[PDB]
Amino acid sequence: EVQLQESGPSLVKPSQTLSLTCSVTGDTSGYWNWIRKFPGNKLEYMGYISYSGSTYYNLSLRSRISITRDTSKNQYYLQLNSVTTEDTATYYCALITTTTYAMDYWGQGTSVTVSSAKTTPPSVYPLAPNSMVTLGCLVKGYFPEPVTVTWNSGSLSSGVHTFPAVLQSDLYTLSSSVTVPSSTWPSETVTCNVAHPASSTKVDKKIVP
Amino acid sequence: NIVLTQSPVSLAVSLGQRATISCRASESVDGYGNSFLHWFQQKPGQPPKLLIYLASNLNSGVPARFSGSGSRTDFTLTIDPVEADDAATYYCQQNNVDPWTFGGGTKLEIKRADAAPTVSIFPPSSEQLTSGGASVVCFLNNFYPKDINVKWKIDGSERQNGVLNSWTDQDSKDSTYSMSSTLTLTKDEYERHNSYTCEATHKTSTSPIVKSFNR
Amino acid sequence: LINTNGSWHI
Repeated sequence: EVQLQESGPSLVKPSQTLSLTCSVTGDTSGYWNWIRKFPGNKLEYMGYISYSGSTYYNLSLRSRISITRDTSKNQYYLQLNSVTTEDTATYYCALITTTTYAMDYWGQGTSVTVSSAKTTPPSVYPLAPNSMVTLGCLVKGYFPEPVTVTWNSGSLSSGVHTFPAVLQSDLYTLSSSVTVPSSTWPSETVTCNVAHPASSTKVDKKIVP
Repeated sequence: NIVLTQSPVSLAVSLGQRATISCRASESVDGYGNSFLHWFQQKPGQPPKLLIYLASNLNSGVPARFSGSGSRTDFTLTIDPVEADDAATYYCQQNNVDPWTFGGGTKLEIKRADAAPTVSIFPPSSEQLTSGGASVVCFLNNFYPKDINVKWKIDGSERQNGVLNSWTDQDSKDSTYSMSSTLTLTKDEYERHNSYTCEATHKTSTSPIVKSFNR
Repeated sequence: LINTNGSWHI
């Protein structure tokens, strides 16, 4: 149970340096990697820094890339210069051990958008309406991706559909549905939560009838 | 450079069948009596999870239902038997030849008993209106197969001047899909009409599922 | 095994 976790800004401007960090918890042993997934889903291998300080970079990036570590903050770092829009992706850190010679353990990944538009927090709207009642939250007008949607701060998790977002007007909208017992709503309250990392904004909206 | 070719891009299997996935390197990925060919499963919102490492060793923590083989240039993954849990994309990945690369992935769909969608339709909130703005949402939940159709009647006449749609990937537990048609206009262009409808033209019934309201 | 420039060797 080594755990890895990426952090860094989720928005970068064209021609600047994107910097990301991967914190490792649960253990100079192996190969520490960066990988990304493009918005159209293809994965590309970025590079490592081994236990020895040695690096290996994909030659398609070798001119703009730098991976370093600080073995006493238990952290390692990606730096990618002169970014364009083609550098938009979810970034992952993952480890390779000689037990498997494979990318064994992976971070949750973090989303980075190269773009010159401004960070826009979202507007969140209640979607008020049998044996089952379906409610909703519309999340309109934010940039960049991502948004995370939960219900009753996580506690209510089944019967949820959170829809892939969509871009119009230079801005994203996404909806989310939840289906509960007819009998205990509106009797027992339902609240969508909405976190927008890039503006660092959390909205809980109550769904009143 | 080395390319990994995965086939098919997508593939549908019944609950209990055998799935079989192909990865071909344009040149060998072998060294020192090993194959540096690896397989991963990826669900959305999740990172890749390791399944098979070094061609045919099943990763610790992973159900013996998963297995793979191949050598040199020609590699395959097999899931047997299939569970609903396995609705996902699958990647191969080579780490012994510069540049390291992944296959372009294969998506697995699970086959199931047909299901009618559960439709609900939704007024522009009295918040979206207060700030000036007006969206109509239609949820088309939990249906199979993946093919569906949604038309928007504005007083009995079709609308395409602001429709925004979105499908989910297959549910890992019930193997249904869900969808989401949204309709955006101002506080006014919305108060200029009264009759709003979304038309669920799916397989499971010979006639549409209409859902409606009036402003 | 150890990896230099993306190949595993002894």
